[PDB]
Amino acid sequence: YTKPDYVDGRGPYKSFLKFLPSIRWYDPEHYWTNGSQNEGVFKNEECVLCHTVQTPTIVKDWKKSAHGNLEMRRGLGVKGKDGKPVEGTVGCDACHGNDHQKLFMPTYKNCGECHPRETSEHRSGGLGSHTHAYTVNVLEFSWHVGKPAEEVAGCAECHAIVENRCDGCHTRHVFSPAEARKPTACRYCHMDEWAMYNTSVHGCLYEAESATMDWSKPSKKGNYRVPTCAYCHMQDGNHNPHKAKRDAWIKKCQDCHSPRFAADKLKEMDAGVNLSFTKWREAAAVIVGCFLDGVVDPMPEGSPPDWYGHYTFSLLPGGDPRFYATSNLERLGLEMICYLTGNVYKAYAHMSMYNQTYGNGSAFEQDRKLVEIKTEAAKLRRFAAIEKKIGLEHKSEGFWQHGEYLDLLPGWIRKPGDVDVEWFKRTDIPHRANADAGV
Amino acid sequence: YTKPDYVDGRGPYKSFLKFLPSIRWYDPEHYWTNGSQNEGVFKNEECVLCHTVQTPTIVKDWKKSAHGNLEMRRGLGVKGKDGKPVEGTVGCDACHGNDHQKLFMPTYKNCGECHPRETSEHRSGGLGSHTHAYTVNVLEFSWHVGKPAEEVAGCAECHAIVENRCDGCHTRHVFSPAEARKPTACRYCHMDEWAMYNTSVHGCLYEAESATMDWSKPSKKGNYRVPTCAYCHMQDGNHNPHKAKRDAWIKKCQDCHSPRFAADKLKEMDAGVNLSFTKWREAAAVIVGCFLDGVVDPMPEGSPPDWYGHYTFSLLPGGDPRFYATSNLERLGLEMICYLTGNVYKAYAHMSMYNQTYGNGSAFEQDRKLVEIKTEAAKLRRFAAIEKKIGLEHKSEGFWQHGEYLDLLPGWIRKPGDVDVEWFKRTDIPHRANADAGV
Amino acid sequence: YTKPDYVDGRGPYKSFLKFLPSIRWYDPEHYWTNGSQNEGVFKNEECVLCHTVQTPTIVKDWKKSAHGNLEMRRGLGVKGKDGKPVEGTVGCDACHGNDHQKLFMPTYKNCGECHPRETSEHRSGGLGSHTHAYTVNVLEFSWHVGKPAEEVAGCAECHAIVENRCDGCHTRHVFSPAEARKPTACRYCHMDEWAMYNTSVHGCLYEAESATMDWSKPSKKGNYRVPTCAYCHMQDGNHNPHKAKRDAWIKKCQDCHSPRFAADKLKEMDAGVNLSFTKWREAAAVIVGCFLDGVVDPMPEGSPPDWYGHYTFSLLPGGDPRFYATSNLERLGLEMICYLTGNVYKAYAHMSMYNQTYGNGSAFEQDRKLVEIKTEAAKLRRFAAIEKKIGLEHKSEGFWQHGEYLDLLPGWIRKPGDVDVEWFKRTDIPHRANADAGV
Ligand code: HEC
Ligand code: HEC
Ligand code: HEC
Ligand code: HEC
Ligand code: HEC
Ligand code: HEC
Ligand code: HEC
Ligand code: HEC
Ligand code: HEC
Ligand code: HEC
Ligand code: HEC
Ligand code: HEC
Ligand code: HEC
Ligand code: HEC
Repeated sequence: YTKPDYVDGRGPYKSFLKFLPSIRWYDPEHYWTNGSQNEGVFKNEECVLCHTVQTPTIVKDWKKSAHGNLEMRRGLGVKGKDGKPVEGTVGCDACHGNDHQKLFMPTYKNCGECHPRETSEHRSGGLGSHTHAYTVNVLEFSWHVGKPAEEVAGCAECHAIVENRCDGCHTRHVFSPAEARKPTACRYCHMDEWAMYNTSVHGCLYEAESATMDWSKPSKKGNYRVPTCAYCHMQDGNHNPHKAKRDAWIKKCQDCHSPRFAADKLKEMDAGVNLSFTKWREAAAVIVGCFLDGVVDPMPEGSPPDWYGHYTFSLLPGGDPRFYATSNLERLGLEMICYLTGNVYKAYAHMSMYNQTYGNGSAFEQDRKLVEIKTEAAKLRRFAAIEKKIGLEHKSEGFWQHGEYLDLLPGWIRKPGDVDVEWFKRTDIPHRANADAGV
Repeated sequence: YTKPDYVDGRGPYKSFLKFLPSIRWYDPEHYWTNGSQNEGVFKNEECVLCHTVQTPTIVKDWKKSAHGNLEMRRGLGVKGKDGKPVEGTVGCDACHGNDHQKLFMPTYKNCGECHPRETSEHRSGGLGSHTHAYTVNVLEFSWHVGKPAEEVAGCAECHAIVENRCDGCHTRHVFSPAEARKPTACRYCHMDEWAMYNTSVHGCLYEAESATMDWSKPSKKGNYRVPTCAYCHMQDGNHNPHKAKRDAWIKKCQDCHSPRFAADKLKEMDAGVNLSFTKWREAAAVIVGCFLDGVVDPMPEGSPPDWYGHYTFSLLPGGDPRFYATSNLERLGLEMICYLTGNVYKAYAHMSMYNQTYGNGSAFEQDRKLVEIKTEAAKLRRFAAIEKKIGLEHKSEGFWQHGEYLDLLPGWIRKPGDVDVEWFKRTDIPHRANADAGV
Repeated sequence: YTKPDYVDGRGPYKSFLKFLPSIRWYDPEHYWTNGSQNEGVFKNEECVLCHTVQTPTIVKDWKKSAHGNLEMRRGLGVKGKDGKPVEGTVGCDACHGNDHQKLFMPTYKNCGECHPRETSEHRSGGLGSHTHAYTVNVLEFSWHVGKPAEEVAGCAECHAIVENRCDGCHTRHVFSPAEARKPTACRYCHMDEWAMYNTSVHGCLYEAESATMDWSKPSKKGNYRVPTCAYCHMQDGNHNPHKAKRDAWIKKCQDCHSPRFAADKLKEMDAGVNLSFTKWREAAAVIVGCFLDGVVDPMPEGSPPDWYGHYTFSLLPGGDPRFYATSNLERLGLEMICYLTGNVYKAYAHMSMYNQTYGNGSAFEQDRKLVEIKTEAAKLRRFAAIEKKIGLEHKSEGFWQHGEYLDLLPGWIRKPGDVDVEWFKRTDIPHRANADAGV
C-alpha cells in the first residue's frame, strides 16, 4: 500500500484531515485551480461550436436548456447581478468565464446572481438539511474524519453536491424542473428512504404513470395525482425542506386524502416508532450491561483508539458509536440504533407496509438483531464464567488492536491542541455535538 | 413507553388481540364510525365541486374514471343493485353516501351491487389467496396475534386491502385496468416475488417497453408481448388466482413459447426445489439434534412462552416457528425454511436465473445459512462439553426471558378458555392449523 | 430425495459432470434432439399462419421485426451465406428449418451467415468476456462442477445465452437494437453491477428520461445524453467489450465530460480499491493465521473433500475458495474477497456514491465483515486455549463432514485419471487456472 496524493483539510480537524484532489469539483470556492491546456479569451459563440466537437453532450444539453434556448422560456423575468433583466442567452462564459486559463467552477453564489429566491431558500435551512451537509455533516462528522480520505471520498462528494452547487436535482446542463420533480433526482443520495418509497403504493404509481403523466406542471395542489419526493418536501416549489408541524403535514396530505385518514396514518408512525424504541432499550441494557462486568472482547483498551483519541466505549456518552475498529457487540448495537431504528421511522413515514415489518431495516429485523446481540452477550458471559473457574487470565487478541488498515486510522495521531475550536465557536453555522468540540 | 389507544379484536383470539383505531379504513364493515365535522345531505354535484377545493386529486381522478366520465366508457352494460342498467354517472354519493354524518366506507359488497362477476370470482378463492388474507391469514396468524398491534399494523393493513376493499390493483379514484395490469400494482404487497420477476428477463422487458406498449388491451392471448403479474395469474381477466395444473401452465406459456420449452422450464423448478429440501433436511437434523442433547441456549423454558402460552421448541410440532423471542439456532432455522426455502421456489417459478443461485434467498444463501446453523450448533456443543468436564452448572441468561419488549408479549397472559373455537368451527371459511385451535 | 434425469457433461470434467435435459435450448450444437409431435415440410407462409393460432406472440414479434417486416428496414445490405444479398423476408424456415422432424435451434453460427461482423467481433473476446462464458467459465468453473446440475442449472443457462445464441441483449423475436441499448437488456445477468449503476446518477437519469428520449439512434458520440451499459462498453456498436486503456476511457467520458473530470474520477477508483485491499490483507492474515495454529473448526480433514478431491484449506493456493461445505471462518473470508472486494471495484467504476460507502458490498460492509472475521477468529482461539488447559481433546463435529446434501457432492467420487487435460491443452480457447488442470 502507498498513500495517494492528499490536499489539506478545511474543517475544525484540518490539522490531520486530508482530501483527494478531486475535491476541486466539489468545493470550487476552496480547492479549484486551473488545469486546462487550452488558452485564449473567447466569445460565447466560440465556446459552443468548439465544444460541439470536443464535448458534444454539454452543448446538446445547453441547447435543450432555457439558458441556451430562448424559445424554451416561460418569461420568468430573471434579473442577474445588476438590476437590469436578462433577455439575451445565458452562455458558457456566463457560468464558467471567458478566459480558459482563468476558468471558475460555479456554486450557489454564482447562481444567486440570477436566481436570488432559490438561493435564499437554500441557505435558510438548519442542521441536518441540504444547507449544512458539507460544512458541518462532513467536516465535523465522525465517520468521515475518522477514516482516510480515499475511503470516504464519496461521502464528501455526495454531501457537497447538494450544498455547494445547484445541479443536484437539476441534471447539469439541462436544468429541467420536470427532471428535478422525479424521485430519481433524489434517490441517488437518499438510499434508506428510496426503499420505503418504492415498496409503498405512492412509488408504485410513479413507475406506472411516469411515462404518461405531465411533468411540466409545478408541484402544487391538484397538479399531480402521484406524490413524489419534490411534492412532499419541496412544497409549492420551496427550496427548503409538535401540533403545528403535524397539522402542516395533514393539510399537505389533504391534497389527495381525508384529514382523518392523514391523521390516522401519522398516528401509526408515532405508535410504530414507540415500540421500536423498547427494542433498543432491551439491546442497550444488554450491551452496556456487559461493559459493567467487563466481559466484552475486546475492551476499549484492547481496541484501537477512536477518532477523538481515547480508549472509550462506543455506545456510551463521550465515545464514538461506530461499526468499524470495535467489538462485535458494539457493532451490532450501532447497527440497530443508526440503521434499523432510523429506517423504521422512514418506513412508517413513507407509508411502506412491507418495510414496516418484513423489509430491510424493519421491526422484524430489529427482532433478528436483538437475538444477534443477546447471543453475542451470552457468548461473552459463558466464556468469562468458564475462564474464571479454571483460573485463566484471558487477554484480547492482537489483531483487534493492530492491522494494516487499523494503523492508517487517525486515532493514533490525535494530540492535545489539534482541534480548531474557533470553527465550533461560529454563530453563522450550526454544529455537531462532539467530545473534543471545546464549546 | 406508554400503550397507544386500542380497539378490541375480532378473530378467534379476540379476548387479548387488539387493533389500532386506523383499522376503520381497512375493516369498514366492523370498525367504521363517523368522524366528520361537516354535516348535511347533498347531491352528487354538490359533493364534487366542494371537494375540488378541499381534496382536488380525488375529483380530478373521478373525472378521469369511467364512473365520473361517461365519454370514458366501453359500454359494458353494468346493472347495479336493481335489474335496471346504469346509464348515469356513478358519483361520490353512490359509493360513500348522501349524508356526511352517515358516511359509509365501501367494501367488495358495495362494489358487488354493480359488478357481480368480479366479486363472485373474488370470493371463490381458498386458503392462501386474496379471499382469506385478513379473515384467516391475520386473525389466526401466529406472528400477528403474537405481537402488539402497532408493530403488526402494516400486516393488518396490507392483507386487508386486497380482501375487504377493491382498490388493491385499482388505484382508488381512477380504477384503471391498464394501471392494474402493471406489475407495480402488485409488488407493494408482493415483496420475495418482485425481486425474482425483476431479475428475470420478463421483468426486464417490462421496464424496457412499458412506456411504448399498449396497456389498454385486456390480458389475453396475443394481446401482450411481455408477461406481467396480471397476465400469468389473472388469466383472461379472471379475478381468482398435478398433471392437470401443470398442463394448464404450459398452455398459458404456449402464448409466447414452445410447450416443450415450457415443460423443460417447469421441470427445472421441480428439480431445483428437490435439492433445496435436502439442505433443509440437513439443517433440521442439526437443530433438532441439539434439542435432544439439551445444549440449546436458551432452552424453551429459559425463553419467554410462545403466543400459544407454552414453553415449547419452535421448530417442532405444537410449537410456533419464529424469528423473535427465541434462541439463535431456532432463529437461523426459521430463516431458512420460511424465507429461503420459499424464495427458491419463487426464483425457479418466475424464471430468475440470478436469484436461483446468487440472489437474495437463494440456493447459495441456503449454503451460507447451513454453515451459520452448523457453526451455532458447534458453538453450543463445545460449550456444554467444556462445562461438563470442569463441573459447572450453566443456566440461561436473564435477558433472554425478560425485557421491556418481551414483557409486552401476549404469551404471558394466555389462560385456558380464551380461544373462541366456534370461529374455528366455521365451514364457510378455511382455517389455519394451530395448536390451540380446538378442532 | 431422488436424482433427476441427467445427460452427460461436455467439459474437461465430463466423466462426472452432468446436465439437466433443458440444456438443449442452451447448447443446441451439442444437446439438441427433435421432440416435436407435428410433421411435414412447410413453406414460410405455412409456418406463420399456423403459429399465429398456436404461439401468437412469436408471430406478432416477427411482424414487428426487420426479418419479417420489409418496411421496418434501414437497407443495411445484408449478404447471407452466399455472396448474393438478402432482399426477401427472413422467415421461420430461414432460422429453424423447413421440416418439423428436423428442426434446428440457432446459434452464433446460424446468425453468422447473414451477420459476419457482429459474429466476428463476438468471437474476438478473451477470458472473462461473453466469448468464453459457457465453454470456459462454466465447464471449468469451480462452483458449477463442484455442485449437482439442478442447483447450478441457472448458472449454465445464464452464461450460455450470451455465448452460444444471440438473443441476449436482443429480445428473441423482435431483435430491436433500441431494446438492446437499454440497461434492462443487461442487468438480468449483471446483478453486483446493476446496483452500482442504479444508485449512481447515470442510472437515475435513465429512469427519468427513458420514456422521452430517442432510442432509435446508435450508441455514438452526441447521440445520447444518458450513458447506458451498451454506450460505455459496446463503443460505437462494437460487439466486443495501463495508460493506453485509461486514456481510452477518458476519451469515451469526454463525450459528456471534461477529460480532467474524467481523469480525477478514475483516479478515485485507483485510490478506493487500494484501501479496500488493505482490509483484505488484514482478513487474510487472520484466517491463514488461524490455520497455522490449527484452531479452525472444522479443519479441512474434518470437512468434506473439495471438488478437486483433496482435504485442503479453501483460502490457500491449490485449494478451492468456497462459501459451501466449509468452516465459518473460511466462508466469511471468501465472502469478502469474491463479493465485497469485487463490488467495491464496481462501485467506484460506475460512479456510485452510496455503494462506495454505505451500499451492498461496500467499504463500510468490508469493515463489518472484518469484525465478523475477527470475532470468529477470537472465538476459535478462546476455545482452543480453554481446552488445552483443562486437558480436553476436541474433535470436529460429524454434521460438518456428512449430510444429505454433502453426500451428493462430487468431491467423494474424484479418482486419479478422470480429468481430460487435452481439453486444457487447447490453444483456440483460454483456460481457467485449476489445481488438477495438468498444464
Ligand atoms: C441553487 C443551488 C439552485 C437554484 C439557483 C435553483 N435550484 Fe431548483 N428546483 C428543484 C425542484 C424539484 C424544482 C421544481 C419545483 C417545482 O415543482 O415546481 C426546482 C425548480 C427550480 C427553478 C424553477 C422555479 C420557477 O418558478 O420557475 C429554479 C429557477 C431553480 N430551481 C433554481 C430542486 C432543487 C434542489 C433539490 C435537490 C436543489 C438543491 C436546487 N433545486 C437548487 C437550486
Ligand atoms: C372487487 C374488489 C373488484 C371489482 C368490483 C373489480 N375488481 Fe379488478 N381488475 C384487476 C385487473 C388486473 C384487471 C384488468 C384485467 C385485464 O387484464 O383485462 C381488473 C379489471 C376489472 C374490471 C374490468 C373488467 C372488464 O371486463 O371490463 C372490473 C369491472 C373490475 N376489475 C372490478 C385486478 C384486481 C385485483 C388485484 C389485486 C383485485 C383485488 C380486484 N381487481 C378487485 C376488483
Ligand atoms: C450474434 C450473437 C449477434 C448478432 C448476429 C447481432 N448481435 Fe447485437 N447488438 C447489441 C446492441 C446493444 C446493439 C445496438 C448497438 C448500437 O448501439 O447501435 C446491437 C446491434 C446489432 C445489430 C445492428 C447493427 C447495425 O449496424 O445495424 C446487428 C445486426 C446485431 N446486433 C446482430 C447487443 C448484443 C449483445 C449483448 C448482449 C450480443 C451478445 C449481441 N448483440 C449479439 C449479436
Ligand atoms: C476550442 C479551442 C475551445 C474553445 C474556444 C473553448 N474551449 Fe473549453 N475546452 C476545450 C477543450 C479541448 C477542453 C478539454 C481540454 C482542457 O483544456 O481541459 C476544454 C475544457 C473546458 C473546461 C474544463 C477545464 C477543466 O478545468 O477541466 C471548461 C470548464 C471549458 N472548457 C469551458 C469553456 C468555456 C466557458 C469557453 C468559452 C469561453 C471555452 N471552454 C472555450 C476546447 C475549447
Ligand atoms: C444528493 C446530492 C442529494 C439530493 C439530490 C437530495 N438530497 Fe436531501 N439530503 C441530502 C443530504 C446529504 C442531506 C443531509 C443529511 C444529514 O442529515 O446530514 C439531505 C437532507 C435532506 C432532508 C432533511 C433531513 C432532516 O434534516 O431531517 C430532507 C427532508 C431531504 N434531504 C429530502 C430531499 C428531497 C425531497 C430531495 C429531492 C428534491 C432531496 N432531498 C435531494 C442529499 C441529497
Ligand atoms: C450520498 C450517496 C451519501 C453518502 C456517500 C453518505 N451520505 Fe450521509 N446521508 C445520505 C442521506 C441522504 C442521508 C439520510 C438523511 C436522513 O434524513 O436520514 C444521510 C445520512 C447520514 C447521517 C447520519 C445521521 C444523522 O446523524 O443525521 C449523516 C449526518 C451523514 N449522512 C454523514 C455522512 C458522511 C460524511 C458519510 C461518509 C462517512 C455518509 N454520510 C455517506 C447519503 C449520503
Ligand atoms: C363542502 C361543504 C362539502 C360537501 C358538500 C361534501 N363534503 Fe365531504 N368533506 C368535506 C370536507 C371539508 C371534508 C374533510 C373534513 C371532514 O369532515 O372530515 C370532507 C370529508 C369527506 C370524507 C371523509 C370523512 C371521514 O370520515 O374521514 C368523505 C368520505 C367525504 N367527504 C365524502 C363526501 C360525499 C360522498 C359527499 C356528497 C354527498 C360530500 N363529501 C359532500 C367537504 C364537503
Ligand atoms: C396487496 C394488497 C396485494 C395486491 C395488490 C396483490 N396481492 Fe396477491 N396476495 C396478497 C396477499 C396478502 C396474499 C395472501 C398471502 C397468503 O398466503 O396468506 C396474496 C395471495 C396471492 C396469491 C395466492 C398465493 C397462494 O395461495 O399460493 C397469488 C397467486 C397472488 N397473490 C398473486 C397476485 C397477483 C398476480 C397480483 C396482481 C394482480 C396480486 N397478487 C395483487 C397481497 C396482494
Ligand atoms: C404487505 C406489504 C405485507 C405485509 C405487511 C405482510 N404480508 Fe403477509 N404476505 C405478503 C405477501 C404478498 C405474501 C406472499 C404470499 C406467497 O404466496 O408466498 C405473504 C406471505 C405471508 C404468509 C407466510 C406463509 C404461508 O404460510 O402462507 C402469511 C400467511 C402472511 N403473509 C401473514 C402475514 C401477517 C399477518 C404479517 C405480519 C405479521 C405479514 N403477512 C407481513 C405480504 C404482506
Ligand atoms: C401447424 C400445423 C404448424 C406448422 C405448419 C408449423 N408448425 Fe411449428 N409447431 C406447431 C405446433 C402445434 C407446435 C407445438 C407442438 C410441437 O410439435 O412441439 C410447434 C412447435 C414448433 C417448434 C418448437 C419445437 C420444439 O422442439 O420444441 C418450432 C421451433 C417450430 N414449431 C417452428 C416451425 C417452423 C420453422 C415451421 C415452418 C417450417 C413450423 N414450425 C411449421 C405447429 C405448426
Ligand atoms: C446474460 C446473458 C448477459 C447479458 C445479456 C450481458 N452480459 Fe456481460 N457478461 C455476462 C457473463 C456471463 C459474462 C462473463 C463473466 C465472467 O467473467 O466469466 C459477461 C462478461 C461481461 C464483460 C467482461 C467482464 C470482464 O472480462 O472483465 C463486460 C464488460 C460485460 N459483460 C458487460 C455487458 C454489457 C455492457 C452488456 C449489455 C450490452 C452485457 N454485458 C450483456 C452475462 C451477460
Ligand atoms: C446469470 C444471471 C448469472 C448466474 C446464474 C451466475 N453467473 Fe456468473 N457471472 C454473472 C455476471 C454477469 C458476472 C459478473 C462478471 C464481472 O465482470 O464481474 C459473473 C461472475 C461470475 C464469475 C466470478 C469471478 C471471476 O472469477 O471471473 C465467474 C467466472 C462466473 N460468474 C461463474 C458462474 C457460474 C458457472 C455460476 C454458477 C455456479 C455463476 N456464474 C452464477 C452472472 C451469471
Ligand atoms: C408524501 C407526502 C411523502 C413522499 C412521497 C415522500 N416523503 Fe419523505 N417524508 C414524508 C413525511 C410525512 C415524513 C415524516 C416527517 C415527520 O413528520 O417527521 C418524511 C420523512 C422523510 C425524511 C426524514 C427527515 C426527518 O427526519 O424528518 C427524509 C430524508 C425524506 N422524507 C425524504 C424523502 C425522499 C427522498 C422521498 C422520495 C423518494 C420522500 N421523502 C418521499 C412525506 C413524504
Ligand atoms: C460509463 C461509461 C459506464 C456505464 C454507464 C456503465 N459502465 Fe461498466 N464500467 C465502466 C468503467 C469505466 C469500468 C471500469 C473499467 C476499468 O477501467 O477497469 C466498468 C466496469 C464494468 C465491469 C467490470 C469489468 C472489468 O473487470 O473491467 C462490468 C462487468 C461492467 N462494467 C458492466 C456494466 C454494465 C452491465 C452496465 C450497465 C448497467 C455498466 N457497466 C454501466 C463504465 C461504465
